[PDB]
Parts: sequence; structure tokens; C-alpha cells
Amino acid sequence: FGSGNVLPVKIQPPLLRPLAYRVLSRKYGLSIKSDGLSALAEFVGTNIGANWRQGPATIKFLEQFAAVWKQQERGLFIDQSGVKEVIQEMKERRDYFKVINASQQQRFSYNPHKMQFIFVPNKKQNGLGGIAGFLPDIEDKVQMFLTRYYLTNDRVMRNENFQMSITPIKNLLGRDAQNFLLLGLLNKNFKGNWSLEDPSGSVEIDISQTIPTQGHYYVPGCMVLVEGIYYSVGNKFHVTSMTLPPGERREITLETIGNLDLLGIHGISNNNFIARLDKDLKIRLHLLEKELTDHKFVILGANLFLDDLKIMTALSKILQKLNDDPPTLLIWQGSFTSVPVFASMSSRNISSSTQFKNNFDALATLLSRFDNLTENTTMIFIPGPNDLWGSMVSLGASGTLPQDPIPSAFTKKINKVCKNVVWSSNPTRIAYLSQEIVIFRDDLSGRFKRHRLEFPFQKVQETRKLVKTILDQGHLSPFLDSLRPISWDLDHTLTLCPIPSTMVLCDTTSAQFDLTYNGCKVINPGSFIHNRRARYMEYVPSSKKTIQEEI
Amino acid sequence: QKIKNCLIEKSSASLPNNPKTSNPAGGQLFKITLPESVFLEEKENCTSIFNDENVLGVFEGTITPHQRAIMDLGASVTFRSKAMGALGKGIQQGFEMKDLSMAENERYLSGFSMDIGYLLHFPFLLLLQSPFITKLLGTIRLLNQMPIVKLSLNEVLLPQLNWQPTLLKKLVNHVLSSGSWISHLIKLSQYSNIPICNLRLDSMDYIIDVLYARKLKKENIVLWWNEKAPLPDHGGIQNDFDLNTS
Repeated sequence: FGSGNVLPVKIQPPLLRPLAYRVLSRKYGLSIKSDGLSALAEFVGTNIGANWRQGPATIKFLEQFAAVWKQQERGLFIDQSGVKEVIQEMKERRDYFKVINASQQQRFSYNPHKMQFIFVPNKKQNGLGGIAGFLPDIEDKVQMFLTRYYLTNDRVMRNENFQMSITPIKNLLGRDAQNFLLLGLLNKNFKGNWSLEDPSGSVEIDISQTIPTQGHYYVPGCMVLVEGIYYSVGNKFHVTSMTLPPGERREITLETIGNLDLLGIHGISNNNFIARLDKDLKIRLHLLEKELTDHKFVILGANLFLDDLKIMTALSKILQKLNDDPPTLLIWQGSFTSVPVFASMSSRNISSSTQFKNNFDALATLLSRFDNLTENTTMIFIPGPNDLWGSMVSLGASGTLPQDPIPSAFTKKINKVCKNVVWSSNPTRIAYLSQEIVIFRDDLSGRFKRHRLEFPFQKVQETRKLVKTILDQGHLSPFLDSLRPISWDLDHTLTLCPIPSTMVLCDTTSAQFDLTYNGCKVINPGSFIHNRRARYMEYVPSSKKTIQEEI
Repeated sequence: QKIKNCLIEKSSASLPNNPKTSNPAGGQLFKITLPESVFLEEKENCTSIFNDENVLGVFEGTITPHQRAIMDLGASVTFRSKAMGALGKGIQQGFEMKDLSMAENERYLSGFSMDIGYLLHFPFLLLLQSPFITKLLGTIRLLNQMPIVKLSLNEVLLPQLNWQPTLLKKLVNHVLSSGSWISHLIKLSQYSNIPICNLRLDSMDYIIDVLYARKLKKENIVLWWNEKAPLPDHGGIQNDFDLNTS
């Protein structure tokens, strides 16, 4: 705040504290600590020449120092940071974008009694966790599906059409007739019979004369709306109709939840208070469309193999063109190895972990050539089924959904050759200004096709069916714990109660598509190489996309 | 469908027993044989029998032509053509082997008389002794066209001080062991019926795999053979988490 005076005379704070006290402690603010007072002596002594008898200068300085403490939350006591806020003041006279992993995402529970979300303190911050702090507790296993049921039932009960209403199952134990609307998990009992389950209880289900609503998938492990008649001669709910819970747009969903900063980039929330913000959204929507079409981030075709030579040559040819106009973000996705890497008892050949390391060293050679792409592009690394830690147990199969990033030990100098590189979990959330994008990599179509209810009674239609099921169920894993185990405390990562604005859903078993639904956009990159053709697609935050091919 | 010039036939082969797949239902297994070129062609179109509704599994898509021939014919293959004298026609084009094939006895493979060479790295039937077979093969494209017996001793290490004597000692034994290498290779090959160059010395599980697979093919049992994959090929059900398997 100004310079060029004679020299910084040194004076003791005793002759400075009365003015600061009257301006701060009396009127607005308080707690000028002794160390903070000594800190506030240097900057006022920088322009000390002909002052303490002057006019506005000191008062305006104290006013400006108060401005930070009204703006930032800070606290009460003034400490050695007092110079740190004046650095911010002189600062005053893209950004705000992040990539959130599964582990670093904030946790929020839901109270059905209160219709509201309650914060959960993270165990990493306060718990010691020096030896075992990531491990969940058994109580989460008991509430894992109860949390899903509560979220879906709230949405079902707030729909416009419903006001027959959904009845708890145990309310059917004495009735011999009438109709009921039951909502619950569809599964198989330990006896092998199809059944429906809600927190109240369970009931067996008869499909012998069921007429389902075509247009979506009926896989065990998902919420289903059902209608029929209950017979007390046995215990059977004879079904006459079957559907899935309706979906809800995020604009109508946000108002119910207020303005909670779930993926909070505005700020953070703790056990004391939560954060909301509305006025900034309009101006940042303005900035999103303020002639920023130059931003360009690219998702490559999934499942690219580094060990193969033709794939590496095709990637070099693709980066040749990417060098010309550097993408804003470049997301390398899919399994980076063509074979699962396991303990490899045979040591006659070179170890598979060392081979994994070596295959990540050729990337440095191929990438160091293109200096501009290093200089002004950020790369996002998505894991796959055959990466290091998972394949040590699953041996190439698909297991736990929250998949940890690639270890930093076997990939070390790719952080040097490239400028911005971030490793991310299998499900991740890119927060770009007023936009949330979800990155997910698995084969969904095969598992849907294999597991269907099969009621006793052009290929792009399957894509619409998959999109509708995934979006209406509001969850990325419409499956029981048997088909796919889930980390108990990380399940909130996989629940889409607010529908994401943009979705990255790659499946090698499903053809590429571009669909729109209730307030979102779903794109499907897949099969990096196909029919001797290497494909990769571009997407722009202004909701336009392009497909670029290089044999 | 009749659209494909293949041969399909209902079969009763004995399937493997995955713990998850337990329901008997019915039996309508098929034995579709179809050349791989039109199979690649059929990969393109959407509508085809291999990709349609109600498909439970493909059970032997992993086996390569190389493995099929090394398991069916073996080292001692002979020509039973007869018919028209297409020996010249067979040699100018590619001899199709499905129609005409026979495996003669291999009791004495070779009375060896041939020149042998070396090629070694320490980071005509030539013998390749290198830590990285693929890298050396790719760097010199001319190396592919010549026959090589690939024996790999890997992971050279150094004490970092006075390494010249230890390099000399490591070179001496590899120089002098040529007579032993070829002799042991022929000794294994004469019983194995696998060709000499395909077979490796340290590789011992490969012999068991080929013998067990062909004596299984003598029976009607399905191979479940899977290549460079730690899990069996059960038709795709092996790509899902199961409690009993875990």
C-alpha cells in the first residue's frame, strides 16, 4: 500500500496500540494480541514518515485490515499471520476447479426423521490412523442399504403422481384382499424364491402373471415399484404390474436439500455449520458462457494397452495432433495392462510388477517429445480392472467399486516429464466452475444382460435402457453385495441423488452413444482400438462434442 | 440362418463346473466350426448368431491357430493328399490343412547335423539368449524372418567393483554350454512331440498343458483353455465376483 517515503523508522508498539484498539476492539472486532500488535508495526512503519499526526492514512489502514476479517471467517485472536493478511490485501490491489477422488470426498448421512442431511466428521483428520484408520466399523454394514432405501423412498413419496400410496409390507399381515403399492429391494430368499424386502420386513413374490413396464432393466438388487394382491392362505403377493421409481432432475432436487455444497468448491463444512451459496451461481454461469469456448478437454478411448506396440504408435500419432492445440484436460482411462499382474512365482522371467514399472517408463520417452502438451495441459489418470493392487486379489475380475489410485512407487518420473498429472480413483468427480462431472469405468451392459429377471411371458435402444436405469435408480451399483462388494463407508461416492450435469460412462461391451435425460448428458467413450481404427472423442463445456479418428 | 458357410452341429461335450452355474435346465450345446477370416468379418455386423439374445457363453475363443496345430498335428506331420497332384499347387499357395491331415509317428525326430550360433545381451538355427526377447525382435525386423530357439536367462547383476572378471566368468559358461543345451532340448523334444523351436527348456508346465489338453481332446471334455490369463475361460461367468470362488 504505497512506497517511496524517506525510510522505515522503528517505533515501539506502545505508541501505536491506542489507535488500533479504538478502531478495532471498541467499534467492530477485537483481540489485538501482543504478537499480532508487534506484527502490525512493520507495515505501518514502512510509510512511517510524517505520521501519527497525519489525517486519514492510519485510519484507512486499520479499515483495510478490518476488511479482511469481515471477508474471511478467520477468528478472534490476531497472530503472526497479520502480515499474511496484508499480503492478501496487496494481492487484491483458470482457477477454482478441482478433481475429487473417492477417498477425499466429504461424507453426508441422511436422517429420515428430519428429512435432512447430517455431516459426518472424517476419521482421517481427527483419528490417529497411524496403523489402521481407513478400516470401517461394523455398524456401517447394517445401514448400507437402509441409507439407499431412505433416499429412494423420500424421492418416491415426494413425486407428483403419488400422494395409491406406498404401504409398509408388514401392514399386509392380516389383510386377505385389496391392493397395495410395495416398494423395496428385489432379491432371492435363502430358499431360492423371489422376494421383496423393506426395512419393515419381507414378502415372497409371484411372477407367474406379471406384465412389466418395458423400457428399463429389472436386475436383482434394485428398488422396484410393484402392485398386486396379498393372499393370506399362504404368504404371497401376486403381482400384476411392475415398474421402477421415477427419476428427479437436479434443479428440483437441490431446492429440497437447500443449497448444500456437497462437492463444495465455494468452501468446506464441519460439524458446526454448513455452507450455501446462490448469488455466485448466476455470475459463474455467466462466466461459463463468457466466450470461453477455447477450453477443450478430451477423454480417450477406454482400455488402451501400453504393452502392445501398435497401441503405442497410435497414441504417438494422436499426441502428434494434440500437440498443435493442447487440450485443457486430457483423461487417460482404461486398464494400462493387457494381462493382470499378480505375485508371479516364476522368477526365471522378469517380474510382472517390474514389467508394470517398465511399461510406465516408455510413456516418459513418448511424452517428453511434445513440450507444449506438457507445459499447458493437465492429465487425469483413471485405473482399470488389471491394474496393480486389485489384480493381486481379483486376478483380473471386477471386485470392490472404490478402487484406489495407482501407487506412486512404480510411477515416479512421469510426474517430472509432465507438468500437471493427477491420479484418481475409479469413480471420481471433476468440479469445473458451476459443473460436476462423474468419471466411472466398468462394463455395465454385460452384467445387465447376464442378470435379468426374465419374466414368464436398433441396438442403441439398449443404451437408452441402461441410461434410464442408472439415472432413475440414482445409484451406480444397482446390484447386491454378492455381485460386487462395496466399501461400507465410501458408498456415498456411488449414490447420485443430485443428478450430475455431465456423465462419463465408458463400457467396452456397449457401443458409443450420446444421450440426454432429465437434466444431464451421458457420453460413452470405449474400445480405444476397433476394426484397425483408433478413436477418441472431444467434449466442450458448452455441450458440443466431436469424434476424432486416426487409423 | 444359413447365411454363414460354416458347420454347426448339436453336441454333448462335458462342460466344466463353475460353482455359480448350477442349474441344469436343458442341453443344446453346439459345435460351430468356421474359418477365422469370415469370423472377423462377422464381428463387424450387429446381427449374427454369436452375438444375439439368449447366448449363455462362448467356451473356446481363446485358443490360437498355432496352439490348435501344435496340439492336433504335432512335430511329425505328413501329407495324405492323393486325389489330384496339387503338391505344386499346395506349395505355391497356402496348404489348407483341415481337409487333409495325418500325424505320423515321431519316434526319431532328427539325426542332427546343422550349424548353431549365438546372440547374447548383458544389460540358420540361431539361439537367442537375451533379457528382452520382444525388444530385440522388434528393433531388428530382419530377426523375425530367421528361425530362433529362444532360451532366456535374465536379471544380470553386478558387484559394482571389479566387474571385468565376473563378466568373463559369466560369458565362459554360456560359451561352453552349447553342447548341453541342444542335447537336452532334443531329449525333451523326442518325447514331447512339440517342435524344438517352440519348446523352451525352463518351461515345464507347457509340456503338461499340451499333453493334458490333447488327452482330454481324445475325450469329449471341453478344454477351458485360456491364454496369458490367470483365470480359466468359463464362457464369461469368470469375470464376476462370487463368494464360493473367493
